[PDB]
Amino acid sequence: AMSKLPENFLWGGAVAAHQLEGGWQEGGKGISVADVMTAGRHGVAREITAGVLEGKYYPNHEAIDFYHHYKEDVKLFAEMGFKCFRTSIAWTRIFPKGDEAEPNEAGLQFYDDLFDECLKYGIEPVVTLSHFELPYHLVTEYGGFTNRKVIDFFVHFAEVCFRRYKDKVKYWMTFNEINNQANYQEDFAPFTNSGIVYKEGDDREAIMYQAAHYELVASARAVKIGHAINPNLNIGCMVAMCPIYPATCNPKDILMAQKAMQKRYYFADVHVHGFYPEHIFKYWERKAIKVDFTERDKKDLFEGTVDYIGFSYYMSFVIDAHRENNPYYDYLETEDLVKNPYVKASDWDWQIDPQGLRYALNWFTDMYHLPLFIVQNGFGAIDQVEADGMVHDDYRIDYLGAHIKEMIKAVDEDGVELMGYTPWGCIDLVSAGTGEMRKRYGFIYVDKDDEGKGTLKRSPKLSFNWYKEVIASNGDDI
Amino acid sequence: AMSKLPENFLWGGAVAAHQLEGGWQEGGKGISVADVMTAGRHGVAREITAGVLEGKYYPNHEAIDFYHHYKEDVKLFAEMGFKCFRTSIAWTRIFPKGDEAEPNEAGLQFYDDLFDECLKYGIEPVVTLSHFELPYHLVTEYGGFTNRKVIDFFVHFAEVCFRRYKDKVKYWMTFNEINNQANYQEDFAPFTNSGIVYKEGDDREAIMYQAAHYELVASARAVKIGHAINPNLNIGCMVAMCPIYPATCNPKDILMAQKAMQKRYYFADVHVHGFYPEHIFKYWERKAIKVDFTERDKKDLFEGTVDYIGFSYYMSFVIDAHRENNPYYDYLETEDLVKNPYVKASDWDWQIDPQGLRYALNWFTDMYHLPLFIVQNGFGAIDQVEADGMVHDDYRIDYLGAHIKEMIKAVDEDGVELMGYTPWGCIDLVSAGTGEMRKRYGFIYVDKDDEGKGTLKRSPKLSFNWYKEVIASNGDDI
Ligand SMILES: O=P(O)(O)OC[C@H]1O[C@@H](Oc2ccccc2CO)[C@H](O)[C@@H](O)[C@@H]1O
Ligand SMILES: O=P(O)(O)OC[C@H]1O[C@@H](Oc2ccccc2CO)[C@H](O)[C@@H](O)[C@@H]1O
Repeated sequence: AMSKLPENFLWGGAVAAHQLEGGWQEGGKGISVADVMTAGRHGVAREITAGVLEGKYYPNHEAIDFYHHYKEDVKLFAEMGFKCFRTSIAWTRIFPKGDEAEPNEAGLQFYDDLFDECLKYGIEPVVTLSHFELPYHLVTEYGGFTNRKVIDFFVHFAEVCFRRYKDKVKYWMTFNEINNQANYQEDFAPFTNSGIVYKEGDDREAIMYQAAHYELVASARAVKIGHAINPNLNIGCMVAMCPIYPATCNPKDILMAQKAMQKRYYFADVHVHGFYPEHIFKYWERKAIKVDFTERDKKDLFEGTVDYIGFSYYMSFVIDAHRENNPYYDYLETEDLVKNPYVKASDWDWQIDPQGLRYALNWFTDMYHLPLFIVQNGFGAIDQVEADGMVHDDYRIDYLGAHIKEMIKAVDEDGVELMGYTPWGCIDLVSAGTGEMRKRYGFIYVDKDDEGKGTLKRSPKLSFNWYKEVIASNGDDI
Repeated sequence: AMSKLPENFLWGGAVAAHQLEGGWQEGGKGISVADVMTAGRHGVAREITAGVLEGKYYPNHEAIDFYHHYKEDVKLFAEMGFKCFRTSIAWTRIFPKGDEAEPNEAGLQFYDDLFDECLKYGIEPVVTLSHFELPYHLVTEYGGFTNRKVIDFFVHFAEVCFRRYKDKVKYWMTFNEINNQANYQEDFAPFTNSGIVYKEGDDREAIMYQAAHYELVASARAVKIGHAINPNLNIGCMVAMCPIYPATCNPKDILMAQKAMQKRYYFADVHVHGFYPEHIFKYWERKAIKVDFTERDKKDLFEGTVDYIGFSYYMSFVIDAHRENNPYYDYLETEDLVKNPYVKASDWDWQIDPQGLRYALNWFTDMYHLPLFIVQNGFGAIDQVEADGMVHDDYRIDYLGAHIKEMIKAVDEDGVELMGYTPWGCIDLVSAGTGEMRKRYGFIYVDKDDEGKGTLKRSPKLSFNWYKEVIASNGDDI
């Protein structure tokens, strides 16, 4: 009876290798998909270049040089009182090309040192095996996850990590936001989830269902392998959770929303229940989508269901039936969505809806009854440095706080099993969508701009002590 | 490849004993809760009288005398080509008082004859064990299902039926629309689901959670007993399914709807998963609701989950956050609901929303992945007899047809497991809500009015042959 959350609640901070590490060549790090994505801005898309071209600016190359400053940054984290720290093991640091019979020792010891650093301070590593950073070689030589071969490659990588870190890392996830690729219209998700370069004329949708299937099977094989290595390992899936509201109580909107939820979260059904929902098979029929799906796959999936559901939450969506010629209620994320009139939004147009997080949490609970883990939540905004040399980011404090409250009501009032809560980008890093430094998520300001300038000096923002106090009060004082 | 539904799809018609049988005293039939409910009209409520008073009119007493005319009526059913016929075994015909050590033979042979009649014609009986007709004695002497004793009484009744009809009836359900009592404000549901007479000052909500719990346990014990008697028996639950839409995409409405769905369908969670959702326990805490819930209950529930979900569908609801002083998002079915602007409605104000049936079907599938059975759907309307001596009820044909189409899209496009489809009140009978004859559901017109007059002659309506043809085309020709 100290607070409303469990005593061992896992407060932390989350990042991803390719977004902060830098030293993209150190250790012999192979070149990854992140490494061939140039910078952009709100509105302007990143360019996926055919290799590393001259004249282009690749922000992930240096990022914030975490690769060298990790001892300092971790000290900062422990100073806020992190109980956990989430990041990914850069696939490119362990298998630079991807097809190697042997893992890279420089890559492994590096993470041995990183986890060691966390553990010194009482911080529990939370590790994501694939986070938008697969070997670019795998893309050009195999076509990414459209090749069944790439499954073994991933499982190979996963077992190595599992065996190496079996006594260090308790919490794992396989594929970051695996369901992002439900949007197959734009190139981003297909490229970052699955290493898909689309060629002109391709059946984009179809190519992505097949890749997702391979990854689902790969995830399931890893889960089984990881448990055989250490049965205590908690291995969860990871889905991006953008709840999808019906615009109105018009039955057509209702059906749009339900159908879109099914297409956006069938991935979770497979991770959790171990089989595909029928509405996916029916749909593949209607669209003559052919999937290479063996009896063996079926067995693997059913056998490799997850321990818990990790997920990100930043916003919610609205949908309606406005689009013509759509009698099957297909879901086009680039077309069917509309703005929610009842909510504010960030300068990147990301809608602010704390209550949605509560909705999300109840949803997963009712659907699956598994432990849940908010492993990404946060607010991207422009920071100005006040005269006292500190960013007074109360806007960021507001966002996170409102979300923390809703998450607490979910545990306290609603009874969801929640493992912990991990704010995204706890230190300023390179954004995923645009490759911007100026879209900052951090409790820690890093002096680097989008033209690549700055000392890379770390300074705490206002929200640093605020959050330090949230952790200390285990949620009582927000 | 004959049609869109499975060859063995179970088309039928549904009724309930107390609503058509009559002969409420024949066989020594004990007096039931139906038997003490007087008539009413749209707007005017039925009176639950303390016993059978003089001067009051009890329509269920005679109803349509099905008890005598069943041989004729079944012939009518077979003429439409029913593959199944659904009704309830009148608890009062088997255990008139309820507490007897021995079942009533007159009551049993009666149903032996009724099922025999169906089977002659190739019709499969579908039986509901409790449908708003428990012994009134059980109410006055035990307080209905607020007494833990009444569990055994029900299980006793269920095993008798199971053993008697083990080779005759393949499809069973335990408690009709068990979740109706989520509305504990008005007296109807608590009285008809659970035999609850509220006394002034009572904690209505609390008294109903306890009764529901007893019934849930009773259902679970019966399921287990029935399987031990014949492992082939399909024993499903039965829930009233009124989908609950958010009025708008305002997050508050969203949360209202989700919370209301949880309170209205936790019954299904218990039937299906075998345990209570945590949000129910949390809620009982907040409201200091105490439930007598033993370790043994827990074991029974987990052990007595259902084979399939039977359900009724007539309409959908809309909800919003308008009501003040409601920061916990409690659900009051008498207060929180609003009209759906995008749909028409019957003269009893029941909203017409076929698409909702599709929503319903997808909902259950996604939540539970069990076979489903639409065992009640229909349209109550005033019938006028045309000059040719037939009711031209195209309004009724319209309603059912639209619903059949949506149900077919669900199977065909969405891939739900649906066992069959059973229109409600396939022959005109006494309505549940108001006790009216004039609120007609039938393919078969019965000449009896609400003042009790008429020859009780049966005549087919326009919709008779229409439906006969739906069955023959197995859904192709609607
Ligand atoms: O603001 P950024 O940097 O564009 O995103 C934030 C973070 O959210 C995660 O998910 C997203 C990434 C991009 C767009 C949307 C989402 C949310 O569904 C992503 O997995 C992270 O890698 C990313 O950095
Ligand atoms: O039109 P009536 O006769 O008032 O109802 C129709 C039928 O629907 C069933 O459910 C209902 C009964 C009454 C009100 C609403 C519902 C639907 O949720 C009931 O279980 C039947 O016994 C009943 O006859």
